[PDB]
Amino acid sequence: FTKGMARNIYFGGSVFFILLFLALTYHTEKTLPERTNEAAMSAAVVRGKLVWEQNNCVGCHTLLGEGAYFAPELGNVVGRRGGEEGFNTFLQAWMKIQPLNVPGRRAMPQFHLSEGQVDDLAEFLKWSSKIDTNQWPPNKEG
Amino acid sequence: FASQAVAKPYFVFALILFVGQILFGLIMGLQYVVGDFLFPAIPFNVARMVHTNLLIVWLLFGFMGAAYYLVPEESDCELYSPKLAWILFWVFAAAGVLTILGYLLVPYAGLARLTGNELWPTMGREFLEQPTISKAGIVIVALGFLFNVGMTVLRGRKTAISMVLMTGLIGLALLFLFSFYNPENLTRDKFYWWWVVHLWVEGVWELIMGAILAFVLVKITGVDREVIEKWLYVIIAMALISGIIGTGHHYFWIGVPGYWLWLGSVFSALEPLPFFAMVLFAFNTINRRRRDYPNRAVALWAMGTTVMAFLGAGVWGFMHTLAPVNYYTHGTQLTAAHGHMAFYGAYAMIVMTIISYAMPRLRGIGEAMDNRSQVLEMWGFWLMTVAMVFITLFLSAAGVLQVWLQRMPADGAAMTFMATQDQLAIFYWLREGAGVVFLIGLVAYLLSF
Ligand code: HEC
Ligand code: HEM
Ligand code: HEM
Ligand SMILES: CCCCCCCCCCS[C@@H]1O[C@H](CO)[C@@H](O[C@H]2O[C@H](CO)[C@@H](O)[C@H](O)[C@H]2O)[C@H](O)[C@H]1O
Ligand SMILES: [Ca+2]
Ligand SMILES: [Fe+3]
Ligand SMILES: [O]
Repeated sequence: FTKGMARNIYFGGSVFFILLFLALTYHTEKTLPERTNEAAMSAAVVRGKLVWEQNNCVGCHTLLGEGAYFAPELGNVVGRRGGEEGFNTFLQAWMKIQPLNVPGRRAMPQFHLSEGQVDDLAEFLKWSSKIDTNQWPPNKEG
Repeated sequence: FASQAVAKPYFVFALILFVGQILFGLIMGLQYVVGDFLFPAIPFNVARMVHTNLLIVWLLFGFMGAAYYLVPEESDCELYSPKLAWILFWVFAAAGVLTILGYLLVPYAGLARLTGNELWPTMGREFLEQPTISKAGIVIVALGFLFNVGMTVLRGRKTAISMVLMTGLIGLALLFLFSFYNPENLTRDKFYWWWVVHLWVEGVWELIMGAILAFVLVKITGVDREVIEKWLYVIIAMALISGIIGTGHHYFWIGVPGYWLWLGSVFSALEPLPFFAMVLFAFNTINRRRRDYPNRAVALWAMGTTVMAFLGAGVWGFMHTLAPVNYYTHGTQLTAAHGHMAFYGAYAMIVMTIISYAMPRLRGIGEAMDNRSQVLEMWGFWLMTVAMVFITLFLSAAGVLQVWLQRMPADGAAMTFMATQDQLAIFYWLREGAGVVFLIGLVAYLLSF
């Protein structure tokens, strides 16, 4: 069991699994349009992503459980606050009342967002909840 | 060799930045429980990106330093250009401090305007909060770096250590390009985010880490280079076997196929192996020494690094890598418990290990410090190492209770996010204590120079 043998397991066995991975992604990236519902991915859903990106919501929150653990999960906040019909109006009020300023409670900043910005946000968050996320989370609370 | 003293600044600035990291840790740690602490001046999300971007930045400075140190010795020739090594340092260090101050002095949406993210949107993703310009800067540096130490291996000996280390570093910089690809499709975005984070920390960085450990074990134990380099190749092979498909453990609940649940859970079960090898690798070679080494701390660091990495990455990694478990823990204080030990045990400790080796012989003190500095390093070691096992325990507690209250019950019995967080408060205070002890232990470690 020489140093030439061990060095080849690393060389060959990794080239194998890179391909297998890259082959595995190629397939996966074909199923995406259907699992994510790319039809429903309007320029609103997309502009909403950028608002999300631009104010670093992920630095307090999680989205499909990825992010920061300071504030609630938001991939499923729709079904918790007014559902698909009443969610936007909610986020509208919710974004402009921050910070609540109840002492010693975790704060959210005021982001000075336009109603068009907050609406795309809502559209982005709604589209996100309707992604085939293999039945995650367990429940409504995130 | 004499050009190895360009690794000295890299090592110091790494430790400087390492102190910045722990402070902002401590702030956030407190914001958990005193919600409006430093609000609205420094919101939690700003402290967090400073905390984590200091970690990622001080680990690179730490990895580069190690290469600037150990690649001359391995190549049996002087560094290709010590001019470059210093020019890059200052660029990188300027680039780092500016980017950090950007987070701190301007509102993030403003910083996105200022640096003009609209043209090339890459901001606002976890660990990749830096402006595009800053990423570009990091790549330039990482290219200058690669080239400089890349040439040194060509014009000199080609030991396995030096080769693998170059692979890991090349691979580090390549994968970091995916920080520029920022899909409009959220699930597409997440898929390719894990090519940066996971293939770094569970693939390509394990080569960096392994290589340094092996380089350190050659010098302090005096064991045959030929069995060390053999063992090295085993550990690496096991890393890329388990880890490349093992990526799938991040692909459960983000909107990609369910077949990843099997693939990710099967291959991830294997990812603690490399780490288990690492401890056997340390313990044997350090146990069959042709040498009692004048710096007793290095041996402690090398053995500890391998254990802590096994506990954090391996054990804590396994505990929640199985889709059935991961489902209830995904994005919980448990995830934070693991990340902390796994990052610290693997990469913080390995940077400190090689510093503990090379620093005296970068100041020309000797192979070791005197007995003062040595019993301090080792005090620091233990305070920090033991501080962090508590940090992970306390947070593991939170995470388990949190799964209990919020995650497992069905709609209605499931307690609210912000309501369960109130139950967890004690653990979070205990964690702040552990965090303080840690800062003490870092200061102990730091006084040993
Ligand atoms: C884009 C920049 C952001 C969006 C969109 C949202 N946030 Fe936050 N957030 C934070 C805290 C501490 C709370 C809890 C508030 C309380 O209960 O006192 C929240 C809450 C929300 C909610 C309501 C979710 C629910 O189910 O109750 C939504 C819809 C929401 N946030 C959206 C904190 C922070 C924070 C800390 C510095 C940041 C940067 C953001 N939030 C950003 C966004
Ligand atoms: C010592 C005191 C420390 C404190 C008080 C602290 C606190 C924190 C906090 C509050 C977060 C954010 C939690 C959230 O997202 O909601 C965090 C994140 C993180 N910290 Fe620390 N930290 C400390 C030290 C460390 C150390 C020593 C490391 C060394 C490796 C480290 C690595 C990380 C990493 C990787 C994250 C991102 C974790 C994730 O997303 O899962 N931290 N820390
Ligand atoms: C030194 C090596 C490792 C480091 C630094 C590390 C670090 C991290 C970090 C920081 C996260 C959370 C990031 C985020 O969501 O922002 C994470 C997630 C995770 N890690 Fe690792 N890890 C390592 C090795 C491993 C090992 C080897 C395994 C499997 C045995 C493991 C299993 C997991 C799992 C299952 C998650 C997902 C938690 C979630 O669902 O969000 N990790 N890791
Ligand atoms: C070594 C083990 C490797 C196993 C790899 C394959 C794992 C696939 C198993 C399914 S993953 C996940 O499991 C969940 C059950 O915990 C399943 O949840 C089920 O029950 C939940 C309540 O308990 C409920 O919220 C869901 O709507 C219900 O579908 C979930 O669907 C499934 O994706
Ligand atoms: Ca996270
Ligand atoms: Fe991983
Ligand atoms: O991971």
